[PDB]
Amino acid sequence: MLEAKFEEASLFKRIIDGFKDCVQLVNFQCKEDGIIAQAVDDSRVLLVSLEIGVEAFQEYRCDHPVTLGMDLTSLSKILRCGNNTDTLTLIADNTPDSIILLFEDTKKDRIAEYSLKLMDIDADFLKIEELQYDSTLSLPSSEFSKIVRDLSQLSDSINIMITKETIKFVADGDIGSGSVIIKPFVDMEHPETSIKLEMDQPVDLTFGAKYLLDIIKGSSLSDRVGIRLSSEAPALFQFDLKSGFLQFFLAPKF
Amino acid sequence: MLEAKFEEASLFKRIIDGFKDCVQLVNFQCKEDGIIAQAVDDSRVLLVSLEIGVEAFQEYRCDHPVTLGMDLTSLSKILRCGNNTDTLTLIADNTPDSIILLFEDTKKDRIAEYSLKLMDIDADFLKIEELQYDSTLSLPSSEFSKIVRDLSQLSDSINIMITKETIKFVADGDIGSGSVIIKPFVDMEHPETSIKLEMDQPVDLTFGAKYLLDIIKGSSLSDRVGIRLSSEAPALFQFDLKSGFLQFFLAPKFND
Amino acid sequence: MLEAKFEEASLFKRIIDGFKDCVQLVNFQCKEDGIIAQAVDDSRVLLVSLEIGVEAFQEYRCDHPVTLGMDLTSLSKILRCGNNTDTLTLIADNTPDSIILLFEDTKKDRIAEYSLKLMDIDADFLKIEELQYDSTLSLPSSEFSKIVRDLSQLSDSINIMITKETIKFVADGDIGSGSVIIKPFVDMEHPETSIKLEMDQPVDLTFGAKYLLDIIKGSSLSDRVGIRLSSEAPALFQFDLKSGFLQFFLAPKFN
Amino acid sequence: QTIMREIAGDDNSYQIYEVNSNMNRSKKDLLDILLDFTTTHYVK
Amino acid sequence: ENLPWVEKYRPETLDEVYGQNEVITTVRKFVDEGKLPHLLFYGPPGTGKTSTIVALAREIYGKNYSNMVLELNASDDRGIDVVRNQIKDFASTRQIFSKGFKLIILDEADAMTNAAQNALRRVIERYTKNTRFCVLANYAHKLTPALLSRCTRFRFQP
Amino acid sequence: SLQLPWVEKYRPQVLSDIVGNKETIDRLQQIAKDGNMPHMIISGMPGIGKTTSVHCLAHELLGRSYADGVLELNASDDRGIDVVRNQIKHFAQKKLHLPPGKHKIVILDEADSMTAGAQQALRRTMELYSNSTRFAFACNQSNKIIEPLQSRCAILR
Ligand SMILES: Nc1ncnc2c1ncn2[C@@H]1O[C@H](COP(=O)(O)OP(=O)(O)OP(O)(O)=S)[C@@H](O)[C@H]1O
Ligand SMILES: Nc1ncnc2c1ncn2[C@@H]1O[C@H](COP(=O)(O)OP(=O)(O)OP(O)(O)=S)[C@@H](O)[C@H]1O
Ligand SMILES: [Mg+2]
Ligand SMILES: [Mg+2]
Repeated sequence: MLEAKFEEASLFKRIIDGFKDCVQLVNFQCKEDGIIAQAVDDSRVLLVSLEIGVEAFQEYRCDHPVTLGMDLTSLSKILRCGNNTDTLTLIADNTPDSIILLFEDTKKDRIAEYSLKLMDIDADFLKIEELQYDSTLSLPSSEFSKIVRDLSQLSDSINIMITKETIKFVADGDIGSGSVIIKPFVDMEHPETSIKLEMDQPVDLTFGAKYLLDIIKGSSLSDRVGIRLSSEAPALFQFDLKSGFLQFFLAPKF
Repeated sequence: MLEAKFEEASLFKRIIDGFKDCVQLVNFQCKEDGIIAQAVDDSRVLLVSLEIGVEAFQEYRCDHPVTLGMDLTSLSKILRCGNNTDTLTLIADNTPDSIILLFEDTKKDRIAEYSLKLMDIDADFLKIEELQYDSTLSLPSSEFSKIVRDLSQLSDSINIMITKETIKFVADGDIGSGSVIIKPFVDMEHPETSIKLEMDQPVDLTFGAKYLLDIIKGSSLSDRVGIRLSSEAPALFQFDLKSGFLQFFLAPKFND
Repeated sequence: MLEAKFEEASLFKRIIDGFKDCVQLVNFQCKEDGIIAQAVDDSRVLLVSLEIGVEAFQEYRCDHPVTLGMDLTSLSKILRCGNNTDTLTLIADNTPDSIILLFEDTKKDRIAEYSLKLMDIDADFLKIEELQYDSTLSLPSSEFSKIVRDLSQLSDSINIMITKETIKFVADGDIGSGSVIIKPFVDMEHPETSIKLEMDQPVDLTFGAKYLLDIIKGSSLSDRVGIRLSSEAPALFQFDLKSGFLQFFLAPKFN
Repeated sequence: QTIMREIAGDDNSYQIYEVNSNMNRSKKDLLDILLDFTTTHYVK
Repeated sequence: ENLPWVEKYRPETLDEVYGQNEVITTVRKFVDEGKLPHLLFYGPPGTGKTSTIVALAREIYGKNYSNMVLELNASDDRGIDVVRNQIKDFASTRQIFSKGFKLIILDEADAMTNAAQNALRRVIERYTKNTRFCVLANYAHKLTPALLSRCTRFRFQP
Repeated sequence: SLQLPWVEKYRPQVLSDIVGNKETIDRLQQIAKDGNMPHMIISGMPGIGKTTSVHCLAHELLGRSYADGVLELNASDDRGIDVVRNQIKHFAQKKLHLPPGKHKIVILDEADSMTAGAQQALRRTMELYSNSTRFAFACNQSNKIIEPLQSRCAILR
């Protein structure tokens, strides 16, 4: 009933590990245009959204929408058995009680099959809480991962200020303080690294250090990350890996 | 206030490679002639003294003395993100409260600055009680590290014996014994691997495996290590540098 | 009272790495003809008996026979110190207490001498006799090791088929089955890659995969392995050497 | 042991894997060894 | 200043310890002779055992006092294993020192158990040459007699 | 410097100089002279000469092989279950050549402080390796040692 073959199992491993530490139980509703996964964290501060296109699959023949609820820890345990030159195929029947994760090798002498039961999570709806964002910026994800990890040591709360078209991170700690400011810089010899910025309204948002540490885990997906900040709407942290979409929503702590 | 400029960024990493495990917290005393630091371990066994000269500075100004303490773990945690192309730059203000290090490249405008708070211990001491030693010897650091690591599996005590015109390492343990003897030789084709020695008094003191392994792990700091041995006195382990040297005081073990 | 000098440092390291993972206690029995060591795994399934002739040493005195019983792990840790460009010298004495290993070199200044305390082991000496096993074939060690490694992941037991001059390894599992069939042949360009076979009666046996892996760990000593099996006698895997041999005695299962 | 001497008739004929408390009786340290001893034959 | 007088008026030397005279004279004889055996101060609280021994240790150990003594307490949140590790690490080290004879300041030994006291006396046996022990207690009936036989027993009176 | 105390300066180096318990001392002297040292648990009040007696017995039994034939386990060194399972077993498995009648010596002073599990693991390694090494216990209280150890030793009161 469902038969989608991944281009490479490493892509699936990375996209699963991107939000593995954030949430635990997710629902995979797969449609004609692709597969979408949405869930909410226990503390109701974090919202996770997934969207993988059909062009990243070698073969895709899903002919009806179906929701796939399945845990992430056992999924990680299953995908840990994959190899570098092994493709992953997802198999579901008309009455899905178990999902077959079949691994195919270039040589037909090695076939690996793994099956797991389905979980029934009460799936929600697309928030569509997204509203125009005051500031948009893009920068390579590694630098923000390092900056977030360094700033989380100083304090449990990190403030982001984009006033006067300057990207600055402030985290006032009990025993210390820090301030890193990055100006919009565009490089021509290395298009991979660039700092774009568009300013409409001043932004002053404070997030949690643990939440941002969970966010920065998915840095293995895309070279650069686009950040959308709004005064009222939750921040949009989108990873663009060119095969699928991964966006993270964080409610500001007031 | 303080401007410490490093032409090569790897120098600080290959210096703090020895510091990252030996002492938990160290303070840097910055003077007009360079940066010095002295630390004592928790068990007060090993004393580590660091000296940095002006030669390893592109530009330097330290007109007023600076008391700068920090954690080495966080120092290395900020340091490992430095690339081989960017240059280093240490900046401090009047009565510093947070050290900042700057990364700058030459062909692209890549600026990477990071803020690190300072650790206050209220403990600062410098001492040089005695200098002359009964034996003078030097050997490659890689060979010494290999010998120590291979002899560490047999026993926790290593006896570095200096008989006439030879070096002897003795380690007796439960599973067996080990004796590694090396003679001073001069390789004129490759002087880096040459071993030189002059002797005044016999040397028969022992050491500990863990601390001296901590000593040998810093072999990346200098391919040649200077060894100072003298009776009734702790040893000195010197690693050569273009602007200074990093030296260790490792205590002997009571034997009778 | 012992003085055996290997012509190269890597030979003894390789020959002790050949059977290090299966047994933990080895009983060297150095005598006048050469050094002989026998060892039995802790499960007493496979027996490792090693024989080395006098021609494998630069010099070898051994005026009186003596038995040396030591642990694999400590010996291996001692040899891991020695560089490959060295000449190991095995030194012992009458009524052995500790074995002395001397690491000489062309550069006499860099020389190392090590000592290892022996272990008190009660050897269960066995009479190894050349029995009339039904099958006898010799195949290159690399191909056998690759086949065993490939078939290990499919089943815990490996089955052999020796019938009508055909070599087949069988590994059947729930997920699937893996069979490799190769025929005997002689190659003039490379005789070391040729396949040899001499049967007397057909044999069908099954052995564990892990023990086969432990056997093929020693495939770094010879380019070809001699296999002599019987319908009732323990499997004999012989790794030929320049001046000796290393043979493994694998025991069959029940029924 | 006396029963083994009686039934076998020789000291070396029987083989007993005597399990004591001086080693570790953990699953991951002895499981495969005991299965191998109880599954295959003893070389003699 | 604004501090409790208990630590303000401690005797900086042996001369300001009043009341007890025989033990102080024995200490002065010991320092004049040079023999410093294992000592054991016990008695009612407040007699000045800790003050006497800290005065002794300071007037012997000058400036490297802060390094070459270590003040211990059996009742802290460490445990028998941790105190044993601390004693072995402080005794079997032979650090950068001008003069040897390492001193142990181990207070409140009345709460020490039999096994801990046996370990302490065994460490005393093994490291007598380099380290000297001056374990401090308050009641002599709560200590095993094997520990009493290895220290110069000095009773303290009110 | 320091003066040697008379408790250690005049410590008897032989079993003959030790006074008290004449029967046991004479039997220990006979055992040292002949050989075949038995397993015993020396029990009694502290300070009566048990550790000195067992040390003198080990001296007279071995001689020059004292250093490599005796493994002393006191309260200062760790004596946990891992110690009994590894180092005592290795010392028993050690191949040391002795004149006939003599055996390797394993002394566990203040054995009353031993944990129960370490004693439980100790009985099997002393029963199996009784042909090469012999154990010697010296504890203040004999009731702190479990019954299986007393069943394999001749308790000395
Ligand atoms: N003989 C003395 N002369 C002067 N001051 C004394 C004398 N004895 C005690 N003190 C003081 O009384 C206080 C008691 O301090 P400590 O000597 O530490 O008490 P202690 O006698 O060791 O008993 P404890 O309860 O075990 S701490 C300190 O302030 C001492 O300076
Ligand atoms: N009968 C004796 N003859 C001579 N010296 C003795 C005698 N009994 C004890 N000693 C000495 O008194 C001291 C006591 O030391 P140990 O023998 O260790 O005491 P112990 O009897 O083992 O009891 P401990 O050690 O408190 S558990 C040593 O110096 C002995 O030499
Ligand atoms: Mg006190
Ligand atoms: Mg005693």
